[PDB]
Amino acid sequence: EIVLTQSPATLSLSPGERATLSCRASKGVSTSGYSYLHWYQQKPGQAPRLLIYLASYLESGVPARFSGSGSGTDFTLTISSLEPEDFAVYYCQHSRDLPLTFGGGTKVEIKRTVAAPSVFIFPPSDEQLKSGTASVVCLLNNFYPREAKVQWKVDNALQSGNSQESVTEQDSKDSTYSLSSTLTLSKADYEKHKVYACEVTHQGLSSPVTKSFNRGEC
Amino acid sequence: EIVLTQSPATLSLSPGERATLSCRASKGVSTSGYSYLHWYQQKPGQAPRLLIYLASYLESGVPARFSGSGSGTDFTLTISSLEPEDFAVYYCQHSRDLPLTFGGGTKVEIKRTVAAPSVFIFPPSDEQLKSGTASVVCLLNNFYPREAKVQWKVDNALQSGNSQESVTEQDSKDSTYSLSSTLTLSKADYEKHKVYACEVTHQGLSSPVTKSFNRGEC
Amino acid sequence: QVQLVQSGVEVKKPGASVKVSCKASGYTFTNYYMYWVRQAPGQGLEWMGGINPSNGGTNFNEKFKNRVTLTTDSSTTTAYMELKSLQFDDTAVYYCARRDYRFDMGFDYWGQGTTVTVSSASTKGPSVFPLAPCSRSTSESTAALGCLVKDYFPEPVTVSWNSGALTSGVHTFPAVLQSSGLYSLSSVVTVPSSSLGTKTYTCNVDHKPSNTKVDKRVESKYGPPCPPCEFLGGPSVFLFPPKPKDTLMISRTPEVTCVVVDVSQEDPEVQFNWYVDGVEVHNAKTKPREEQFNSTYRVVSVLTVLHQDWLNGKEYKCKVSNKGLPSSIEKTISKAKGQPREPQVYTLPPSQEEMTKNQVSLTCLVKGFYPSDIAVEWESNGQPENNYKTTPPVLDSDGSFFLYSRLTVDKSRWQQGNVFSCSVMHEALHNHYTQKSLSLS
Amino acid sequence: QVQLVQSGVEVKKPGASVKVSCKASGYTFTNYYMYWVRQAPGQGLEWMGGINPSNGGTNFNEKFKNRVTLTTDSSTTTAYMELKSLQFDDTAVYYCARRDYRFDMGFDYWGQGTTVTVSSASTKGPSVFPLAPCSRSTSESTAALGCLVKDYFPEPVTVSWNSGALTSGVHTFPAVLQSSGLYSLSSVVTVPSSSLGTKTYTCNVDHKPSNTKVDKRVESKYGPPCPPCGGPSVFLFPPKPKDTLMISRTPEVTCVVVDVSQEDPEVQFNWYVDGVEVHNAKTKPREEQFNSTYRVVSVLTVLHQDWLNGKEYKCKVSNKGLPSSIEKTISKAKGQPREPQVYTLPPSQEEMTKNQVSLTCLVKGFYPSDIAVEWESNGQPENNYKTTPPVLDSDGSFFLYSRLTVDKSRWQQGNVFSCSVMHEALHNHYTQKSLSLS
Ligand SMILES: *[C@@H]1O[C@H](CO[C@@H]2O[C@@H](C)[C@@H](O)[C@@H](O)[C@@H]2O)[C@@H](O[C@@H]2O[C@H](CO)[C@@H](O[C@@H]3O[C@H](CO[C@H]4O[C@H](CO)[C@@H](O)[C@H](O)[C@@H]4O[C@@H]4O[C@H](CO)[C@@H](O)[C@H](O)[C@H]4NC(C)=O)[C@@H](O)[C@H](O[C@H]4O[C@H](CO)[C@@H](O)[C@H](O)[C@@H]4O)[C@@H]3O)[C@H](O)[C@H]2NC(C)=O)[C@H](O)[C@H]1NC(C)=O
Ligand SMILES: OC[C@H]1O[C@@](CO)(O[C@H]2O[C@H](CO)[C@@H](O)[C@H](O)[C@H]2O)[C@@H](O)[C@@H]1O
Ligand SMILES: OC[C@H]1O[C@@](CO)(O[C@H]2O[C@H](CO)[C@@H](O)[C@H](O)[C@H]2O)[C@@H](O)[C@@H]1O
Ligand SMILES: OC[C@H]1O[C@@](CO)(O[C@H]2O[C@H](CO)[C@@H](O)[C@H](O)[C@H]2O)[C@@H](O)[C@@H]1O
Repeated sequence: EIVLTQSPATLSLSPGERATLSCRASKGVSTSGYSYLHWYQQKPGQAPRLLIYLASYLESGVPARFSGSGSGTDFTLTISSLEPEDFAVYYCQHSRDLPLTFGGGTKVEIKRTVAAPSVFIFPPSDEQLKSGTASVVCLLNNFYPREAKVQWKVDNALQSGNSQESVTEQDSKDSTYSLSSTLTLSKADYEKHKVYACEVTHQGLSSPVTKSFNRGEC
Repeated sequence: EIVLTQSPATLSLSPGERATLSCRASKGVSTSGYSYLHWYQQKPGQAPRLLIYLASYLESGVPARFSGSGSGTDFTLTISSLEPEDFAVYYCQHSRDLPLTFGGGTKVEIKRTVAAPSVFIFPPSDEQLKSGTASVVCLLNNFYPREAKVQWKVDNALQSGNSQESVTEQDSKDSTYSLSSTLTLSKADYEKHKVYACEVTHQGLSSPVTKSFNRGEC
Repeated sequence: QVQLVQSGVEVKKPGASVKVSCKASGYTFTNYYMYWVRQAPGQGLEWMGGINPSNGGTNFNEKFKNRVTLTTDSSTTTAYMELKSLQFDDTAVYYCARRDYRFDMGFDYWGQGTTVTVSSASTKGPSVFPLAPCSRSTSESTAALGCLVKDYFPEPVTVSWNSGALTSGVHTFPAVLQSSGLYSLSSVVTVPSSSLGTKTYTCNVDHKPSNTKVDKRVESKYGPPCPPCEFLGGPSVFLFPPKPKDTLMISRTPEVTCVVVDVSQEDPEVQFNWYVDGVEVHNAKTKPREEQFNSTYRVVSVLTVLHQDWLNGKEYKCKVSNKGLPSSIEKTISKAKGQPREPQVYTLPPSQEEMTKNQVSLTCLVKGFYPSDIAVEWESNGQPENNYKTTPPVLDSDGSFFLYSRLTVDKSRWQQGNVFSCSVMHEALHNHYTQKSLSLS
Repeated sequence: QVQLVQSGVEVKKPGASVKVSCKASGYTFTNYYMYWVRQAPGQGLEWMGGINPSNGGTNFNEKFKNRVTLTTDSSTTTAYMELKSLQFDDTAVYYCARRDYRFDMGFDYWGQGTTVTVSSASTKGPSVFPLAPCSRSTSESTAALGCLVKDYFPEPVTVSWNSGALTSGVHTFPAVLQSSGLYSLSSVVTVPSSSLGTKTYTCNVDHKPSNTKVDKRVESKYGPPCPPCGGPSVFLFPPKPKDTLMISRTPEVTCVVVDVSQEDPEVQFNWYVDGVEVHNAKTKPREEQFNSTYRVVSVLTVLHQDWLNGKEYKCKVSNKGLPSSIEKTISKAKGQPREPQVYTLPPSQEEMTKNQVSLTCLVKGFYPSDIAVEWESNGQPENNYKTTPPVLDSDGSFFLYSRLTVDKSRWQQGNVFSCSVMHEALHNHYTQKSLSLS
């Protein structure tokens, strides 16, 4: 049972830069003159695509800019010069022994100037409130990098384990991220409190931005 | 047939006053110790209600302030201490003979202090404008006495022949009236003019009240 | 629990028939006669006939004998009135009513009535149009809304609001008959302005002859899909007169109080503007804003009354502007019946220095009056004059007004001892009239 | 061309079974292994097993031995993967991928994937709720609106805006699997806040597994049945009469603009003296005046002679909330000046019975109406006086009265009182007339 560690988990570069992805095997994968390690590219919603096989030989149909190097336990996949089509996840795989295992992946993301999030808050709709549940939605729009902390507060009291976040993929045109946070409460628990707010922390913000509303005042 | 002559036709009194309604039969309606003459109260939108039977017996459930008297040909209904809810038409009826016949009624109206109308104007709905007619409505709410005048002006031109009014019956609690006037125009004529005005004249208003709107500012 | 329930609205053609049922309950059906009475439009009550349910014996009004049939059904305790060979003038409300068999004690219980229309005109259901204000204004505390139920035949139509839940302030008007022969009716409701956008308002219209049942929405909530346009409906202003309650003495100092509530936490800053007869005043005591307690803010402004202003009937106007909202909320109060102040009238001869001119000025000082509404005229030996001018009223330090009126005359006329009079018309004068004379001494 | 086509979407209950197919084409099926790899949502790749089509020889991952059956059909060049005893964490996209039998050169061709959902739910269509600002009045130019597509099963849902017409600014988030086992997603769109009641905003949600289509109106145009809830204006103020008549004092023309929008707070002022542009106006910074509006003031100083010889002072105001520009003009009242005559009048004989008496000053025959009137006692200014506005007489000139209220004792003890008038037609713009008990 051989395991593969990839590094860095996330690589943030500009189109034109070089990408050097690393893969480390717990035991040696080279046997009889060949290193049984391969690389794959994965775009969202698509199957993985073979790039390099046996850690070096280029796969038919794959661009010249992709190359692989390594033997033993340390392997490198290089992308001499990135293109917009190269921003994707990259996986390493061994086959010197069964079971076959993959590395955890390395996401190659587009580098960009820091943009603060345009934050918006939405109360639960009247239509929903008649159903017994209440969803309060906080939107963090067109920001970069992906790291951003959303804290939900009800009457200045911190909330925990009653929220769920979802994030978009990096936008094709402006290379930005958008995030949604939903605080779910029952109608009884929602009717008990009055003030609802989502505080947002991000590299682009000099001080936490907090958008809020009052239950009755709508 | 027996003709039952009621008088007065109308009676306008303040609450707390005694009301005296008379019924004179053309032939005697008394026989063997009984006078076959009954009194009813009819309020707007309801069936007549029996008050008094056989000239002077009070019907169960009717308040004691109602009483009947007389014999032979001359009969009287008395309301000793009028209330606002006593607004109604009161009829006498005999059963001495066939055909059974009713008097022509006495209408009891309640007097109160002068109340100026509150005026409201309503433009035609976009829904009605899909057809080829425009109805403009004016409301004169909760006023006393009944006499009120509405004048319609379309870009300062006095309207005639294209208006209709309805007046409510006197209210059973506050003793006021309300009036709705409708100006009816073709959509073509409605769209050729800008300001629609309803002018109200009433005793409670020292100077007339005008409510207006400009078509297109709705 | 005596009940007589009649069948529903009917519309029939002339020459046809109508059968009205009357279902009796809560009593021994066979111990009461059933009578039929109608009420034609613009008419009184008319007896049609009666039946004895125990044996089927009948009596009829000779006017309908030959066209009316009375029948009973003992198993369903129902009485029927059938009127055949219908005439246009048979249009009426028809009632059943009971009468005790053994003793004639009147028609003690009646059915609710059946509206019957006789017509060869076609049945038509109404169009229901909402009545909503053309952009409602401030500071109107009451709003009206309604429904126009247009172009239907025959009568009647029923209207309710919010499925019968809304009854207070409702006026359903009698129908109007258009020149087309079709009816229209309007139903309205008055509600607090504060309630618009809080609750929905819908009129429920039923026209049973055409099986029309419409629920027309007149006013919605604030309230996606309605664009947002601040929230809560808006802050509410309450302007109180001088009182309050409890005790004496010289503290005291009567005050008009302006109180505002439903002021949000995101828009707390409030400004107060005070007007006495539409003249801005600046002596008011605006108390510091307080959170207490629900969630909103409460800000209080106290204006001290001056002179005899409240008793004179002066108007105290408080205007509240919230920092963040588009408009200003204005409230006005005053004593119902004000005590006016009487004008004092004084005549002044021409200045000694003006006596060197060809024309001299006769002056009339009028002061100490309230209201400002006044008129001044002049006369010469009692005859109304031609060339005089009066200034507008000027507000004095004591809360009353003063003015001057000036009459120009030839010096020769003043010098020959003619009597000139200054005449004043005002609410606070005996016979709304007074004059003061001036002559060369 | 080499192609691996997999069978469609699968939705199973836990404890059930699933069989996925992988149709191979464009190559010699028996010269390649067929491998099975899965990917759980937002996770990495897990190799399950492999089959050698030429002999049926299978290799597995310990975690999948016993639950997976791998089969092949060489006539139909199809590989199958049967996963038995399904568990919630078998929810993934399952892929087939081939591999050369002789020399291992990686998984060079993959199928498109087959999504398998393992759940106790129960196909269900979404409840679509609107997402809108609680109070979008603000001063910000961009508003966000959306649709919350909650409680549906299984995936996927599709969201469009205005039937495909609205594409810019849209962000449809990936679905979230809630504790209930029902999915939920939000779709949002940023639009210009000006458009809110001018344009319609509708999200079109389609959930094909339940055959549900919902076109939810989140924001409509203005008008009934919606409950009900005009650009900048300019005022130009002339100098004070005393300031134009006294050389010590400074006269100014003040231009104020009100009803300025929060989104458009421009401060563009242009001043003209007799049609010729000037630049010596001292403009002040803008301020929020407890309304949803801004107010800003510009003050142009004027020379005494320029105002007195007429001269038109024009104030042009510019702002991006106007179709064009607002321009107001002011000047001294036109017409031939006429000189005031000043007369003092003692109290009426009848007013002498009162504690306080009136001293009257008549000022007549003046043009224009700009004038200042004051009172003095002995050798100092007075306070308890009120002056009437100027009144136009029948001869085209103005008159007024000024009234000084005094304690009868002050008048009776012989104090001298003075009525002083400042007007342009007077010599040195000033005159004074005295009043004393005779
Ligand atoms: C939102 O708020 C704005 C700011 O107002 C302040 O804040 C609000 C919230 C309230 O608290 C207010 O009480 C408060 O004032 C509003 O601005 C006002 O807009 C209106 C337009 O609708 C302006 O009205 C015009 O006023 C002229 C006279 O103005 C002088 O006198 C006023 C008192 O009587 C005084 O308040 C003014 O400041 C101004 O004072 C002079 O200022 C100059 C320069 O500093 C000095 O040199 C003088 O000495 C001052 N003189 C005095 C006596 O103090 C009118 O002449 C004018 O009328 C003319 O035009 C109209 C048509 O436009 C004709 O109908 C009319 O017949 C005539 O020809 C007009 O009434 C008002 O001045 C504005 N107030 C200020 C402070 O500038 C916004 O309107 C408001 N927005 C909405 C939508 O509500
Ligand atoms: O001054 C001439 C002439 O003007 C009128 C207009 O009707 O109004 C003036 O006088 C009134 C009192 O008589 C004042 O109330 C008013 O403000 C003033 O302009 C006439 O009344 C007067 O004869
Ligand atoms: O789909 C299974 C997968 O989802 C997880 C993590 O999000 O949670 C869900 O799993 C079940 C779905 O029917 C529910 O029992 C559970 O409440 C829900 O949150 C994991 O349990 C699992 O890996
Ligand atoms: O009319 C000549 C001349 O006299 C004055 C006073 O000096 O005006 C007086 O006569 C006018 C005509 O009757 C009046 O209108 C005016 O009120 C009165 O003082 C001058 O002003 C005028 O030019």
